[PDB]
Amino acid sequence: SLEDLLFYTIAEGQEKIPVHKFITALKSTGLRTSDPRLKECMDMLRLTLQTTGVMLDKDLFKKCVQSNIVLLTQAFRRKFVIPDFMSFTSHIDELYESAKKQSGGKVADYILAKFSPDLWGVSVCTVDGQRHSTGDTKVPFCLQSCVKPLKYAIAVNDLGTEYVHRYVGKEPSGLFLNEDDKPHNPMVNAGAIVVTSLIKQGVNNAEKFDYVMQFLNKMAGNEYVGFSNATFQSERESGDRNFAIGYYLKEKKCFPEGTDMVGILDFYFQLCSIEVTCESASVMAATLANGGFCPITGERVLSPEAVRNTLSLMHSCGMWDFSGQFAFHVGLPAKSGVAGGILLVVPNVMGMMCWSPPLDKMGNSVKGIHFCHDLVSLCNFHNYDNLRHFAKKLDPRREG
Amino acid sequence: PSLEDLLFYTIAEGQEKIPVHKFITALKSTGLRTSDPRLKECMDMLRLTLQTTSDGVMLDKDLFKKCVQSNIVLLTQAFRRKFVIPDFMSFTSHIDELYESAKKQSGGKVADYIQLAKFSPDLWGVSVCTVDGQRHSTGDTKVPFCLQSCVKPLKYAIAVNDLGTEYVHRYVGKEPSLFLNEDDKPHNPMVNAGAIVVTSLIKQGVNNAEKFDYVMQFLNKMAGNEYVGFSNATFQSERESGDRNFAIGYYLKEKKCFPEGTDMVGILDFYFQLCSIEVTCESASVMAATLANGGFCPITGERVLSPEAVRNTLSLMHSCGMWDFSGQFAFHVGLPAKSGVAGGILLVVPNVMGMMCWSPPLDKMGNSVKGIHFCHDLVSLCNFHNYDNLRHFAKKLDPRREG
Amino acid sequence: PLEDLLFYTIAEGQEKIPVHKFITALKSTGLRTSDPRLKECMDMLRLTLQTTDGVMLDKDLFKKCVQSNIVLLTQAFRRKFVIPDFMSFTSHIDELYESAKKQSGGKVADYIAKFSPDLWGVSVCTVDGQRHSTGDTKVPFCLQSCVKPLKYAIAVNDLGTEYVHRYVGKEPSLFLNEDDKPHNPMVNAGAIVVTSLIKQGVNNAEKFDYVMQFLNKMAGNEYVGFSNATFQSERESGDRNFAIGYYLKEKKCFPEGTDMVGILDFYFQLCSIEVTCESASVMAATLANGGFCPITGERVLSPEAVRNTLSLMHSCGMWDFSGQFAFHVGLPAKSGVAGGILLVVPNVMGMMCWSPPLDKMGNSVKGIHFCHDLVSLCNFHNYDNLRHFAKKLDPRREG
Amino acid sequence: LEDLLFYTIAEGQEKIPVHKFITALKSTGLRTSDPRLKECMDMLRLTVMLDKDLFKKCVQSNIVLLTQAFRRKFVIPDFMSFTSHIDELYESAKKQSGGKVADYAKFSPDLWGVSVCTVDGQRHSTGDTKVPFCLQSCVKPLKYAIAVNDLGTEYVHRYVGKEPSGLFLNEDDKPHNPMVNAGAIVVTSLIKQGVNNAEKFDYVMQFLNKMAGNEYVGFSNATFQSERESGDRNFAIGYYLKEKKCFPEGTDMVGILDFYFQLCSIEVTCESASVMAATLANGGFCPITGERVLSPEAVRNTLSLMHSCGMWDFSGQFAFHVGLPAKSGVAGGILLVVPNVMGMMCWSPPLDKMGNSVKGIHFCHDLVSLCNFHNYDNLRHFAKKLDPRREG
Ligand SMILES: NC(=O)CC[C@H](N)C(=O)O
Ligand SMILES: NC(=O)CC[C@H](N)C(=O)O
Ligand SMILES: NC(=O)CC[C@H](N)C(=O)O
Ligand SMILES: NC(=O)CC[C@H](N)C(=O)O
Repeated sequence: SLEDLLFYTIAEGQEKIPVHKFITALKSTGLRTSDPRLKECMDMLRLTLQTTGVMLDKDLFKKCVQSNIVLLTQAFRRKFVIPDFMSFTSHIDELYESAKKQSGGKVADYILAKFSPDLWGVSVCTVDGQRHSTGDTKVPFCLQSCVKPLKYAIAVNDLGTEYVHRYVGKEPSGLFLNEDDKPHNPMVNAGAIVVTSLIKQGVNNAEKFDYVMQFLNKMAGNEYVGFSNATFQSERESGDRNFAIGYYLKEKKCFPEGTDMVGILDFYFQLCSIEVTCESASVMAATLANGGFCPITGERVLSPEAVRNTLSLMHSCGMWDFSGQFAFHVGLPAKSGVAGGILLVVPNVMGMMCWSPPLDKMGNSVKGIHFCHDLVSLCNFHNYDNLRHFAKKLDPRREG
Repeated sequence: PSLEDLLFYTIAEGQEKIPVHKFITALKSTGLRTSDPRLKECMDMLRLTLQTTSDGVMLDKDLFKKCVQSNIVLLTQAFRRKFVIPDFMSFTSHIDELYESAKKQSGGKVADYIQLAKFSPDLWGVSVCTVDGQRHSTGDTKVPFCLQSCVKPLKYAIAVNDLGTEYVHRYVGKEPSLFLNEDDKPHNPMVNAGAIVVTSLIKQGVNNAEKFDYVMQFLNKMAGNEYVGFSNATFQSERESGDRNFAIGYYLKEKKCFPEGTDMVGILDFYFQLCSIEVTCESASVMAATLANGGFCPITGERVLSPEAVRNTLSLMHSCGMWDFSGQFAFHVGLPAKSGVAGGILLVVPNVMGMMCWSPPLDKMGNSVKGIHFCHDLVSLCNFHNYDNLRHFAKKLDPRREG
Repeated sequence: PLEDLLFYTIAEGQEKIPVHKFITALKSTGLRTSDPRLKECMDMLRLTLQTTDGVMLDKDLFKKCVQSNIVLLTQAFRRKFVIPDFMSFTSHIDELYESAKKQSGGKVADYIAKFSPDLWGVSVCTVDGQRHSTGDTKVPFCLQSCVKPLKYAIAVNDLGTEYVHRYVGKEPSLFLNEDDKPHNPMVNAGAIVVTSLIKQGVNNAEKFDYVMQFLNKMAGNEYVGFSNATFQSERESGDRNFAIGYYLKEKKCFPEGTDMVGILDFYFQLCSIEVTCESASVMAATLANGGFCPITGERVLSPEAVRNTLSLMHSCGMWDFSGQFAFHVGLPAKSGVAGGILLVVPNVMGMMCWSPPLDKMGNSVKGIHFCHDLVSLCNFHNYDNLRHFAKKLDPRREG
Repeated sequence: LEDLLFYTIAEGQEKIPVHKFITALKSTGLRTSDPRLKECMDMLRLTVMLDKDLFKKCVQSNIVLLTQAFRRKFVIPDFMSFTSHIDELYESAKKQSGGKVADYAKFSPDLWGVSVCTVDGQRHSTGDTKVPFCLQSCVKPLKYAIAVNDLGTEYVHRYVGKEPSGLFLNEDDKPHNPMVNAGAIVVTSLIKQGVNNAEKFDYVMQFLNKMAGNEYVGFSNATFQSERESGDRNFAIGYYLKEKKCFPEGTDMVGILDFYFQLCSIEVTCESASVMAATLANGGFCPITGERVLSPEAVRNTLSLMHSCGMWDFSGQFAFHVGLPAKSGVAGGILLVVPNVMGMMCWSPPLDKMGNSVKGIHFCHDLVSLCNFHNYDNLRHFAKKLDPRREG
C-alpha cells in the first residue's frame, strides 16, 4: 500500500524510524514542518510524542502519514517541481552572496523608508511548497508598488478583464493618460489609483481595506501580512504628485461613478503601507506562479484570468523605466517597490521576493536587480529560454 | 529485448506480419510526413523491399528490423506517443475548426502600394510544425508569398548568431517605441529603421550577392530545405516606392547609426531584397518551429541558430512584432509573432510549435484580419498564452496532455 | 501773443462761443466731458452756467474755464490726437461691429457663465483718451483669463523681469517646460505661479485689494468689480486647476513659504474680477500707452512690465489659436472664456470685445471675426508698414 | 525750391565749392553712389564753384530727395550721432570671442562686420562689411518672400505652415514654417515652376538683385559642392516630404534639393544684405532705388515668420528680449529688420550652440537695450532708452 511503500523508502530495512530521521528527511524535501498541508500529520506527531525520543513502527507511522500520504509521497519520490531542492538551494545561496557585494544605490529618502542599507533577503517558494530563505527574510517592510499587481489581480478576479480595462489600459507608456483618456496600465500610480477605485465599490474604505487584507492573507497562506501606519501617515503628507494625479483623473472623469477621489487616495496610500516579509511575500508570488492556487494551502485564491493578466502587465510594465531592458535580459514578470522589494514570478516553477532597500536611479533595488540577472544567467528560467536546448545553463526541473 | 523488436509488436496487434500501409498509416497519424528528412533511410529501404519481393506487401520482424533500424529512436518516440503533442489527430481537427471560423471574417484591405501585393483577398492558409516535426496544413498553404516584414526577426537572429547580443545592440535598441531613441539608435530590430541597421551588420566586407546567398543558405537550413525563393517583381517595386525607407536610410547615415565603412544605398538595396524573399505557409511554419525549438530545425535535427539568438529574437517579437497592435497582442495572445504586409503572421509557441498564417487582406494596423482572428481563437482554446499555467488553466484545452 | 489763441480757432469771426458749440466741438474730438483730465474745466463751466441766461462765452469766460486744461484741449482741437479724424474711424468701428454681429456660431461656456448669445460689444480707448463704444458695452462680465496679462504686468512692475522669470518661462507651449518652469504666464500653470508672487507675506484679503486698486488705476477708475457667483463656481469646478496646483508643489515651482491651496483660491478670485468693455478698453489702452493710463495721465506700470506683457500676449495669448492669430492679426491680445478679448494696438489704442459664445478653441467667435476684419481694414498689424500699405486705411492719417 | 537749398548750403558765401556740398551730402547718411542720385552726380561729373545755376542745373532732377536730406526729414534725422552709437555697439560685441566656426568652409574667427541701411537710404558700416559670404538660411525669408509675392499667401500655405516647431511635419503633414529646412525645401519647390532650375536660379538672382539695389549678390560653388556632399539630413528630409506628398505635382525632389543647396550658397556682403533687409523694413520698396520689389503682403508674412521662427531654438528668447524680426545663418550672418526704420546685416562666423553668431546676437541685444526699437517698446514712454527718430 501507499503508506507501506513509503515506510520502507524511509526505513532502510531498519525496523523502526526515529522521529528526527523522518523530520530531516522531510525538511530535505524543502517542505517545512509548519506547512498548513501537513498539519494533521504533525498534529498526529506531537500527539504520539506525548506518549513518551520516540520511534515509529509501520503502524504508528501509517497512523501519522495516511492523512497527508499523497503530498508526502510526491515529496519523497522526488516528484516536486524542483526534485533536487537541496542542490538548488546552494545555487540560490551562491547567488545571494554574489549580490551582497554590490553596494551601489541610495536608500529611499523622501519619507518612513530610511532603513539600513545592509539589509538583504531572498526567499523562494516553489509551486509545490518547497521553501528556502537566506539573509533578512523575516524583517517586515512595506510593499509600496509591489502591491499594484496584487490589487489589480483582486479587481480582475472579482469583476473580469473587460470591466477593469474600461478604466485602465494594458500597455507601457513612454502624461498619466493615453489616447483613450485611460491610465496607461495598472502598474503605475495613475493606473493603480483607478484600480484602487474599483475594488469593492459600495462599501466604506475600512471594510474595503479588510477585504483586501483577507485577500492578501489567502495569497500568503496566512503568513505575515501587516500594516505600517508610520508609512501611511508619511505617504499621506508627501503625496503631492499623487494628489495631482487624483485631481487630473477626476477632471478627466476616469473613475467609475460614485467615487470619492480624495478617499480613494487615502485607501491607495494604505494599500502601499501594507507590510510583508520576504518569506510571506515569496508565497504571494508563488500563488501567481501557480495559476491562482496558493502552493502551501492548495486553495484557489485568484482566477486563472486574473493571474495571466497580472503576469502580463508585470512582464511589460513592472520595473518602471527599466522594464524593457528587464524584459529582454531577465524575461520574468516582476514588480519592484520603493522600500526595495522585487516581487518575482517564474511561471510554473516558483515565486520569490528579494529585499534590499538601496535603490538605483530608476527606483529598483540594486541588489535585487543584480540577483535577477544572475539567476537567469544560471538557470533556463527566462521566458524564451527553451526547455530542451539551453546551452550551458542549468535546469533545476530535471534529475542529475 | 530489442528496440526494433518491441516496436514491432506495438504495431503488430495480433499477427506476425505488418502490411506496409498498416505501418504508413500508423506513422502519419503521429503527424510525421513520410517525406521527413529524418526518415529518409527507412523510407528508402521500404520502397526497396517493394522492389525485391513480388507484392505480399508484408513485413516480418526482421524485414521490419531491416527498415526501421536507421531511425528506430525517432520512430519509437513517434509510436510511443512521446511527441510534444501526442494526439495530433485531435489537435489538427481543432486547428481545422479554427481555420473555418476565421474563414468567415472578410474585413481588411489588400496591400495597395506595390509588385503583386494585389493577391486575392480569399486566399487563407495556416500551417503547423511542432518541435518534433509533426505537420498539418489547411487552406492555401503551398502558394508563394513574400516574407516582407516577417524577415526582420529572421535576419536579426542571423546577425545575433554571428555577432552576439552585445555587438548587435550597440546599433539597435531592445524596446518598443522620431525614428531614433534616446541614443540615436533605432528602437528595435522589428521596425524598418532597426531592420535597416541590422541588415547593415550581416556579413560586412562582402558584396551584396554573397550577402544574399549567405542569408538564403541560412533560411534554407531554418526551413528544413522546404521552399525559400525570391520575387524579383516585388524587389523592383519595393525599390521604386521606398521613399520612406530612403528617408530612413539618409537619417541613419546622418546620425552615424551604421557601422564604419557602410554603403547606405547598397544596404537599402539589400533590405528590399530580404523583404522579397518568398515562402509558403508550410516552409515558413518550419522556420517558426526552429525558433520554437531553441534553434534546432525540427525536421532535420540540425542546429541552425544559437539559443541566445533564438531567445533574443523571441523576446522582441513578443514586444515589437505586431506594429502598433503589439501590446494588445502581447496581452491577449501572449505569443511571439511577426506580421508582414503580404499578409503573413509568423507565430511561435515556445517549446511546442511554430505556425505561419497567411491571408492578404490587412486591417488598419497592417495585420492580416484572418491571421489576427485565428491567433486570438487559438489561445482562447489552448493554454499556449505565455502566462497561461501548465497545471491550472480552467476550461482551456492542453494539446500536450492525454485523455 | 494761448487760451485765446485757441478761442479764435473755435469762434467763427464771432467773439462769443455758446457752450453747447464748445461741447459739440469737444466731443467730436472723441473726448468725453467726464474725462478726469477735463474735470476742472467742466467744473468752472457748470459754475458759469450757474452764475448766469446768456449761455455764451466771451474771450475770458472761455479763458477762465479752459486755462486749467489748455494743453490737452489744444491738442484736441488742433487735431494732434493719434487718430485726428475720430468721427470717421468711429464710423468704421461701427461697420466692423455690424459685420461681426452677423456671425452667430459658437457655444457659451457651460459651467455656471451661461450668458446670452445675443450680447456683443466693442469699446475703444486710444492712447490720447478718445473713446467710442457700440453694442453691449456697459454689461459686466468676468475677466476670466484676460486677467493673466494684467496680473503678470503687476508682478513684473513690482518684482522685475528676471525675478519673475526664475518662476515662469517666456515661450509658447506637459504643464512644465524643459526646465520645470511653466511655459509662460498666459496659461493656467503659469498664471497660478504668477499669482503666487504678487504681494507675498500678506493675507489673501490684502493681496486681492492690492490687485483691485491696481486694476482701478489701469482703468482710470472706471468699473472694476467682483463676482462671487463665478468665484464659487470656479472654486467648485476647478479640478484641473487643483491638479495643476499640486504638480507645481511637487516640482518645487512656487516661492518658499507658499500656501498652494490658498494661492488657488486667490487665482479663482482673480478670474472672477468683473469689468465692462468700456472700463477694460481703458485697461488695454494703458498697455497700448507705454504704462500710462490715457484718461488720467498717471503712471500705472513700468515700461518694462508693459513690454514683457505685450510680448507674451502676442505669442501665447489666444490658447492654441495664437500662431494663426499672430500671423493674420499681428496684435497683442488675450481671450477669456466669459467671451472677452483684450486687444492692444501698441501706440494707438486698446480695445475690449465681448461676446460669450466661444469657438472650439475657447475664443469668442465674434471677437475673432472683428479682429481679422480690423486688420484687413487698417494697417495696425505689427508688421504692416506705416508708409506702404496697399489698400489699407491708416487712421493716424489725414486722408 | 532749388534756390532755397542753395542758401541753406552756403554761408551766404558766394557760391558752393563741390567738396563742401559732398560733405554736406554724406553727413545726411546718403552715399554719393546712391542710384536715386545718378542724374545729379552725372551733372556734376560734367562740370569747382557753383552759383545758383550750376547748383540748380545739377540738383533740379533730384531736388525733392535732396531737400528731405538737408531739411532733416529722413527717418533718423541726426544720422551722424546714430552712427557713433552703432560704432560703440559694434566695438562692444567685438570683444565676444566665444563660439565655433561651422566646420562643414572654415572662415576666420576674426571677421566681424555690421552694416546699416535705413528706409531712407542712409548707410553706415563698420568692420568687414565688404567681404563676401553665403546667406545659408538667411535666404529662407528672401526665398519665402519671392514665393508669396508671385503666388499668394493661400497657395504658399497649402504647402507650408505658419507656426514654430516646438517631426519635420506638423499635424497636417505640412512642414512647420518656411524658416526651417523642411519648410524652405518646400518653398524652393514653388518658385518659378514650369522652368528648369537654371532659369529658376537666374530668376531668384534677378529678384535678389532688386532687393539689394543692385549691390553685390554672388554665388560660391565651393559652398555649393560642400553643401551637396554634407546634405545627408537634407536628403532625408527631401525623401520624407516626397513620401508624405508635400511638394506640388510634377516636382523632381532630387533636383529641388540641388536648387535648395544653390540658394543657400548665394553670396552677399553686409552692405548688400543690409539693403535687402531695408527692403523688408520699407514695405517692399527698395530704399536706394525706390522700386516696388515685393508686395506688402509678401513682406508682412515674411516679417511675421522671422519674428516667431527666425533664430532656431533661440527664437522665443530672442523674440522676447530683442523683439525684432531676424534670421541667422551658419556662415554667421544675422539679417535683421527694424520695421519702418532700417535694415541691417551683422556677420561674424563663430556660432554658439544654437547656430547663431555669438557677436551678432550680442549686438542685437545691445541695440535694443540702447534704442526703443523693440516691437513692443512704446514710442512715447520709453524710460532711459534712446530714440534715433527724434531731434533732441
Ligand atoms: N514605486 C513605489 O513603490 C512608489 C510608491 C509611492 N507610495 C507612490 O505611490 O508614489
Ligand atoms: N511591413 C511589411 O510587411 C513590409 C514593409 C515594407 N517592405 C517596408 O520596408 O516599408
Ligand atoms: N478664461 C479662460 O480661458 C479660462 C479661465 C478659467 N477660470 C480657468 O482657469 O480655466
Ligand atoms: N543653417 C543654415 O542657415 C544653412 C545650413 C543648412 N544645413 C542647409 O544648408 O540647409
